[PDB]
Amino acid sequence: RREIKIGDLVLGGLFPINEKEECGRINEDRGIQRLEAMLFAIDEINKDDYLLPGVKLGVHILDTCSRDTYALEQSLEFVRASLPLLIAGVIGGSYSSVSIQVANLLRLFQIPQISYASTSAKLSDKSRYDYFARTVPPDFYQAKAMAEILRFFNWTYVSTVASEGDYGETGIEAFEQEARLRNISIATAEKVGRSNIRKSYDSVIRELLQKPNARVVVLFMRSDDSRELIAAASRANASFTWVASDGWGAQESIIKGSEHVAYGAITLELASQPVRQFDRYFQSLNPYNNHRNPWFRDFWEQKFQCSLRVCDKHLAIDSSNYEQESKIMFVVNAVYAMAHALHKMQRTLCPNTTKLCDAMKILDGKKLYKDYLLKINFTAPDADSIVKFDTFGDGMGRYNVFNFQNVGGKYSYLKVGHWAETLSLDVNSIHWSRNSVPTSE
Ligand SMILES: *[C@@H]1O[C@H](CO)[C@@H](O[C@@H]2O[C@H](CO)[C@@H](O)[C@H](O)[C@H]2NC(C)=O)[C@H](O)[C@H]1NC(C)=O
Ligand SMILES: *[C@@H]1O[C@H](CO)[C@@H](O[C@@H]2O[C@H](CO)[C@@H](O)[C@H](O)[C@H]2NC(C)=O)[C@H](O)[C@H]1NC(C)=O
Ligand SMILES: COc1cccc(C(=O)N[C@H]2C[C@@](N)(C(=O)O)[C@@H]3[C@@H](C(=O)O)[C@@H]32)c1
Ligand SMILES: *[C@@H]1O[C@H](CO)[C@@H](O)[C@H](O)[C@H]1NC(C)=O
Ligand SMILES: [Ca+2]
Repeated sequence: RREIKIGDLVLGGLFPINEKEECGRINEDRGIQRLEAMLFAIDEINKDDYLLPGVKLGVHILDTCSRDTYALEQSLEFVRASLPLLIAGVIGGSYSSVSIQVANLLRLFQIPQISYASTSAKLSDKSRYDYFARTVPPDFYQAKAMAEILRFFNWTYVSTVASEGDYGETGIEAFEQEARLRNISIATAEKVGRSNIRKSYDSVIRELLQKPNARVVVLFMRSDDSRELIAAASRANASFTWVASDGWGAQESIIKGSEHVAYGAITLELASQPVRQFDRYFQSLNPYNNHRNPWFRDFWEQKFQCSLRVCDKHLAIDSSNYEQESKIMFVVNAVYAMAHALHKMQRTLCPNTTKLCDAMKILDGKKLYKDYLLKINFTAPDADSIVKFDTFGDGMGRYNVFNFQNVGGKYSYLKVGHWAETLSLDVNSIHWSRNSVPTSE
């Protein structure tokens, strides 16, 4: 159990820095990189003369270990005081089950919360999650997006595999409704997960195979389940055309060591433009300059398969081993959205000072969330670039459609489409099959 404690007002941070003894493997892109996007954002605001000057932001950043129980154990730190550092708002978590588990504790103490990745439609329930907001859309849209992809290609008989829990179940139920409207019948609907209600990944692949007419299999699954289902498929000589949600997205980790069985996959992911300034930041970090991050050496030891095999002192994060994670944009926006609301509240309460006046000493969370956090700023570095929340505190339903191919020896994810309110595709760009040399024996 490590942490990042640094400010006049402090922000809580929650990231899945670790994965599966249920913490033991670093999450390089969705963990380490995301954490550092919050650290970059806090340094940037703390230098911004126009946004929140005279009020320096500090942090309390904690690991969720990709589990809601761990996340809740961790979140007690942000509320121990109200039972030493006084947390204004919480940035995180990533995963919907975590974000839900945290929101349950944080609403009791009136702490605003902003997720940069939790897409579960369950979180749009403002009666229940009255202190939660997110820079991402609900999966009501992603399900409609995927349904529309099937409709376009006339995928009339498909199967579904979904993760149990707060992301997959809600996810696939919307898909099921969206499919029903577009005259799409589900061949087999299976569910995967830790509980004893669920079949094995090998049993699920068998249920998909025992339905030969369904070549397309829709996935509303987490990354761990996605990696496991793909492995079970490889272990069965099963070749399906996967259409997967952001849980899989454009991630190499899911497909690593099982490239052949996933070839021709169509994965979604939220529409984002890389924050170029952050590219310079991350790349500048190394295990000798970055002391503020307690997990950074474990990350560095992992990414480079060496010890601190011994690492080379001259090693660096660069274009040869790095590409900005798809949702980094959303991490920065979540930090900035929090910072803008605090600025609005201060300009009201303390108009004759930049500083945190007597009127803003005891923070009113209910006022901070409802009267302020529902703001409008142009995303910090054309028209759909403004950070805002709907009445339910959700972000905009905008997605990029990807295709898993072999460009010429190197496996990668190519953008083949987008979803705004309607769908668009570059059909000629998509590769549905592996370019495998014929066999003559
Ligand atoms: C998807 O299906 C539609 C039909 O629902 C295809 O469009 C044509 O629709 C007219 C309707 O009067 C038919 O007469 C044509 O025969 C259809 N074309 C074909 C080739 O089936 C549409 O082309 C299909 N699109 C894809 C990409 O599969
Ligand atoms: C396929 O889905 C459509 C959804 O609208 C079903 O409804 C038809 O919609 C068109 C709209 O242009 C109408 O002209 C038809 O009269 C509708 N059909 C009926 C029976 O209401 C459509 O029925 C579905 N396909 C089939 C063959 O049932
Ligand atoms: C590894 O353990 C878990 C546990 C729970 C979820 C997942 C998971 O992969 N969840 C996916 C879907 C997600 N949009 C969501 O959870 O709401 C965020 C997406 C992302 O962060 O980019 C994860 C993994
Ligand atoms: C700011 O200062 C002026 C004195 O010139 C005072 O009248 C005004 O009430 C002050 N505003 C607040 C909210 O303290
Ligand atoms: Ca500042």
